[PDB]
Amino acid sequence: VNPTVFFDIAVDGEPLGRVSFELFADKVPKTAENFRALSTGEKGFGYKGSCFHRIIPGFMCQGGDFTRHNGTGGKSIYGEKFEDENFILKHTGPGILSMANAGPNTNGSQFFICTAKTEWLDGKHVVFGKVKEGMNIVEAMERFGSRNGKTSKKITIADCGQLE
Repeated sequence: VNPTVFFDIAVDGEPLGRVSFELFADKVPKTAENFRALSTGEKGFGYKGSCFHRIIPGFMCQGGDFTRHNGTGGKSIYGEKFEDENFILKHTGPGILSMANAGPNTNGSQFFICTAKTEWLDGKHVVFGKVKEGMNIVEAMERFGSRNGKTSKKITIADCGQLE
């Protein structure tokens, strides 16, 4: 019942591979629906063509700023930043999908993929999904990050949508 979405990732325009995610709509339905909709584009805006702008090896890949492409933008499907739905799910290791924010109850469209266990984020970021296939593609993306998060090649979401 939980939706599955895919990203097709490119590096300086050259295809790299596909990552798929299970979205935990059973436990965080508003946050999963926001990500699902942005991935299909069905509201007229979303993740297709956006970049991963902040990559820190051993930590996480962050993306979803499809408005300003640098971490200062993005918007939810709700016409406003929305609340932290709950913190039932924890940051337990690589592959966790979690919302980036600007403090309590400021969720928009930016998200990150953990590449390690990041327990210090528990209770601060809403976990809402996990990598299902293609963790190796996230690992390949990680290698184009750096200590301060700057990417050495442009990492894009060349296509995205809903699977199954």
